[PDB]
Amino acid sequence: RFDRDRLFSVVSRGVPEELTGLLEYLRWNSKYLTDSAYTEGSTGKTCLMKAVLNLQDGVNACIMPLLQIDKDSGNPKLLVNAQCTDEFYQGHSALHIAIEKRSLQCVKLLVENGADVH
Repeated sequence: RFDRDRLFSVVSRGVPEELTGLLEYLRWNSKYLTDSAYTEGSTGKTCLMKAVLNLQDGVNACIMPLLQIDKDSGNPKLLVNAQCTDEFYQGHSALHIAIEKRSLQCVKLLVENGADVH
């Protein structure tokens, strides 16, 4: 299987290969990275937001693999446009984090993959 506390540890590392098995577990159990089980729970914050936090030299090699696994899972509510849900951080998104972290490389990467700019 493949689970949140493993995944959130992988998205902070410089090697994405530890994601192997995630697409198989998601697509065999009919689940997606936008589902509540794969979020920080207090805010509805996702693995992609946790990947856009802590960028090494302005980039993170795990972001494209996460977006590939999400597209390969067939998720209707695409991970790139997932937002926080609590009263304080409602509507916060990975694109807002990429902009505040000052990574034009990450903003380009998110917008190329269908990040809603509105």
